[PDB]
Amino acid sequence: MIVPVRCFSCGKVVGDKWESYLNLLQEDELDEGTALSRLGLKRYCCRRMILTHVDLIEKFLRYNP
Amino acid sequence: LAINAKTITSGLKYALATGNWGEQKKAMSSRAGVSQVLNRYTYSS
Amino acid sequence: NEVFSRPEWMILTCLPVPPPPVRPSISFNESQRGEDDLTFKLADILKANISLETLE
Amino acid sequence: ATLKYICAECSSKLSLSRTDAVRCKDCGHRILLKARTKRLVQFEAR
Amino acid sequence: LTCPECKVYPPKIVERFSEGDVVCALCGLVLSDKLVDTRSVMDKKDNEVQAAFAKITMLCDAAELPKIVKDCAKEAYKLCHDEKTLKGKSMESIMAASILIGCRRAEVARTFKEIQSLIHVKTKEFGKTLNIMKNILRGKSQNLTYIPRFCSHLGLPMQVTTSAEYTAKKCKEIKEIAGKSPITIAVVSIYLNILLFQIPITAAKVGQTLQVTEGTIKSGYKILYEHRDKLVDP
Amino acid sequence: KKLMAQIFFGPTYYQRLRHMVDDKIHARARGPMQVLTRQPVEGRSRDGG
Amino acid sequence: KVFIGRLPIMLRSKNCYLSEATESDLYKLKECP
Amino acid sequence: EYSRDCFCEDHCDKCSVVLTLQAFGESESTTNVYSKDLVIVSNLMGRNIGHPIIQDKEGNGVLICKLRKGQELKLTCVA
RNA sequence: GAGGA
Ligand SMILES: [Zn+2]
Ligand SMILES: [Zn+2]
Ligand SMILES: [Zn+2]
Ligand SMILES: [Zn+2]
Repeated sequence: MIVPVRCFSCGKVVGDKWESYLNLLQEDELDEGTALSRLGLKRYCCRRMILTHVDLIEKFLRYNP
Repeated sequence: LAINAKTITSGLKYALATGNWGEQKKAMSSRAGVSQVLNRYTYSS
Repeated sequence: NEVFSRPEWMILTCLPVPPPPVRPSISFNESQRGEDDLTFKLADILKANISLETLE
Repeated sequence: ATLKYICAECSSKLSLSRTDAVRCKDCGHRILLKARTKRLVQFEAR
Repeated sequence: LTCPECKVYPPKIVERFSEGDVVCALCGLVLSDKLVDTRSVMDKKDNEVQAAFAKITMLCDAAELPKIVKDCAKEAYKLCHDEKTLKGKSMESIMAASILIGCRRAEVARTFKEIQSLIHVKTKEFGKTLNIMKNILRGKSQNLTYIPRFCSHLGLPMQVTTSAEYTAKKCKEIKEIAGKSPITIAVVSIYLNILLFQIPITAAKVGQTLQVTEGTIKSGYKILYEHRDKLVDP
Repeated sequence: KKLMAQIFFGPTYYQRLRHMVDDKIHARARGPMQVLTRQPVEGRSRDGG
Repeated sequence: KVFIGRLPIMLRSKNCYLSEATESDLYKLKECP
Repeated sequence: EYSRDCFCEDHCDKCSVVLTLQAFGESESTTNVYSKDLVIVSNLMGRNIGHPIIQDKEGNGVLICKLRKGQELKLTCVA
């Protein structure tokens, strides 16, 4: 659901990069290759963690109660 | 006046709920195996 | 065989009634106890036999 | 407030004795939720 | 079943069903070793009983009644099923009596007229039969439920229905010709609520729907307008 | 130390199937028995043997 | 005119409440789009 | 101190730091809940301990949870 | 129904 913290293997914190990642995509139109590299996710153990996340918690947030 | 709706109602329901395509009196002679329980284990499933 | 199997024994006249343990009574609800299938069959045999005695 | 049940549909509050089992009095619903406890449940961070 | 060792007259024992034993929770001795788990037409005078059963069942179908009401009526019929105090009574009067028995016992509101529309009982022999049957069952051993049925039959919302509920609740304490066959009181409370509202269900439709008097409603409404004082919740 | 052989290495999609073991582990040490045959009951959920 | 029986309805069949509803409603119905 | 060394009944200020968290969806839009919303309660005794690390340039740390409107989250933690 | 293997 929500971003995981701490790339599973690598351990690096990634739970904060999510917002900025989305921002780069929308406002900067950036390409997610370069987007990731901008956030510093060098090794793919973390790049995977971000790039492939799926943010279901959005669709959870739409049930009224 | 005096039409047994319960006939159709219950007949349809029972048949669906068990899947014995036949009659509620038909236990085994009724064809079965239709109407399973919608495996919802994983969206793709 | 003479002692154990004489052909007339191949047709029943008296009938043995297996005791409850062969046909135990499941109490699958707690006020009433669904009787064993055989017991129904026995009730049926007994009913019919009663009826035949009556009709005779 | 302290709570005893929640209407499922109206998502408000409610209280009931062994009386009725239904009727979110406003919506008159028929399904109620059991109004999460207050035991300050403990959790293990792992 | 007692502990030979501990020997307390009310034996504090436990059943360790998972082990299938029974233990003297005091001394620990096991008492019983293997615990059997169990968890998973004319020759019988039930000929008339089953005829009643079948007619009762088809009637229950027609009424769309709950299986609990069906069972209650079947049980009531089985409870009487024969008596001099019954003495015949057409075997349909008793059906209708036991049906109303089942509905009342399972808290289902049913009109004698609805039951008679189900079954030709002439309604007077039905009255006598239900009286005698009630008395028999009393030997053998709460009018609010009617409101929402008619609210539905007229297509009325739930806040309207609860307004009617509170009105009928005050009806008992508002003698000043409160009830005297309070079906009229229920219907006039409904009329009060609709007139409080702006619903085009004017008396004609409600009367022809519920088979009620077009005049007893206004007869009640006469005292109802005076009674209006004790009916404003919000 | 380095390994003498290099390693194939990369991400790959893996799906966790059901039936964790905690639903298979099962052990009976004289528990309850049936009615008909007085043999041990069946099914681990029912403490079977 | 005359009542008879009662038919089960396939979900989102033309006769189902959901058959045409939109997303936001679906959410309000607590029913996953 | 390691908790298994502090004799206090499971925690104290020599072996633990108590954090706490309250969030409420006051807004109409989604209310994010960031690590930075954590607040120390226990006394640090002047030990540079327990401020959630904020490498984020925007200043709010890890994204803990999201809140819609009425959803309220309120808990306390022990470090 | 389920069903793993
Ligand atoms: Zn990593
Ligand atoms: Zn409600
Ligand atoms: Zn003992
Ligand atoms: Zn301590």
